[PDB]
Amino acid sequence: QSVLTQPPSVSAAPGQKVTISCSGSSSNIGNNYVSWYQQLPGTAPKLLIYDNNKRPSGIPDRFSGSKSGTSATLGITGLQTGDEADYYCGTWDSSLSAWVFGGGTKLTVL
Amino acid sequence: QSVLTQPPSVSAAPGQKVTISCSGSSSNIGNNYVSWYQQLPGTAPKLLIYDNNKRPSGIPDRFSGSKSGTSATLGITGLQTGDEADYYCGTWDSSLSAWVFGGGTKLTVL
Amino acid sequence: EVQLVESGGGLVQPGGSLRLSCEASEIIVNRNYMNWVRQAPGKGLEWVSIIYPGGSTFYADSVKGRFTISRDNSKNTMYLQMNSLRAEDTAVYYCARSYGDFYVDFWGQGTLVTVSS
Amino acid sequence: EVQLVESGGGLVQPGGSLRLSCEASEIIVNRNYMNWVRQAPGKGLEWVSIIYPGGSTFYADSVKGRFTISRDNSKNTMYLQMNSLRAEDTAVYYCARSYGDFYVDFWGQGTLVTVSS
Repeated sequence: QSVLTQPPSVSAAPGQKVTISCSGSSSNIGNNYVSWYQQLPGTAPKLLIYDNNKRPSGIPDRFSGSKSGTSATLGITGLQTGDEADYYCGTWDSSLSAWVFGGGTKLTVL
Repeated sequence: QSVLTQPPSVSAAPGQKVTISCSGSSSNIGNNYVSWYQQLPGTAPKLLIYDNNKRPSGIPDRFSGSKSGTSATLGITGLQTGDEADYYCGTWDSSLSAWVFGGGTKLTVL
Repeated sequence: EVQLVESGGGLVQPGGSLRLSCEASEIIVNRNYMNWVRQAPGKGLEWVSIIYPGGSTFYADSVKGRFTISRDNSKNTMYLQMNSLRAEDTAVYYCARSYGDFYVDFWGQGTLVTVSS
Repeated sequence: EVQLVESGGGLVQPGGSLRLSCEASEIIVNRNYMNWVRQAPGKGLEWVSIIYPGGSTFYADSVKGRFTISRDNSKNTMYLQMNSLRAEDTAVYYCARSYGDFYVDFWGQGTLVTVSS
């Protein structure tokens, strides 16, 4: 049973780096590539991070992505108000032959 | 040709018992069971009498049903205003293998 | 509460095709003997079709062959496939549960049907 | 400008059938690997279906068999044939281009879908 697990929420004040951890069984995230999407309210997911570290098409900087073993980590230096959205992590689970997404974090600025 | 015959209309004043007679060929009403339905205006038929005499689920009393030979009779002691509806008689015609209904009486209170 | 609600009724051209549907709650359409009966405005309930527990169907004379009754596998809902309509199919179809072949205990509200251009 | 616009969303009865459609501009749907993903209100994007350049399709577990994805010959537009709906198909379907199997680059605005009477 593989569906990546993500904390229900993460919150920090502006100026404090925000860390989000997506963990899943090594069937899909230990052998394939994570990718990270941002969903602003009432809009459509906007790709944020791809291929386990990269930052496409000039996304606002300080957005970082890393992969450690069977987990993936997103990082934002400081907690800006505009960054408030839902964050999802997606990998191609070959065992299920299906895209699998995380629970989604409600990032709230303190 | 079996389709039970029912008078086009029956009318009585309040306090006078109302009798309705459904007559048909003994192919369907002499060998099977009559049942009697009431259709209030703009609504859906509501079962009134079943199995040739019975009165189901606490229908308002004084409603009576009888079967004599090849005919069936419905009776209402008095003619209350609320009872105004259309009345139908139905039997399972095995010769046609079909439910057969009567013409329907327009009960009007005088 | 017991209830049967039917949808699928509206204007349609002669020779058209419709899927009227009967939705059953508190009751299970895959068991109780279910019936489709009709009444043209100013007319008398006429038996259209009865579906037995065991899947057997019965249809009237005027409504033979063109029509079809069916019983969903899991949706708890029954459907009439009305095909090859004519002028005498103007109706207010009702779906009704009938203990055996003896009497029709529960009647749905009513779904108009019209055959005109 | 790149854009994907989807239509076909509205109220529908359980067991109904819809043809949602994905219209592609600046891009060519008969080549880029296109995907249908969904998100019920208060829920998470769930992969519904991916169409490959070569015509091959993949569908999720819950959405297997009932559904179908298709790629128009000349209209530059893709379509989902949704059939045999239930309660868990209430959604805001999106169509999205996905470089390979790695990440979903472009997302359409969103087309509500409701399963109720």
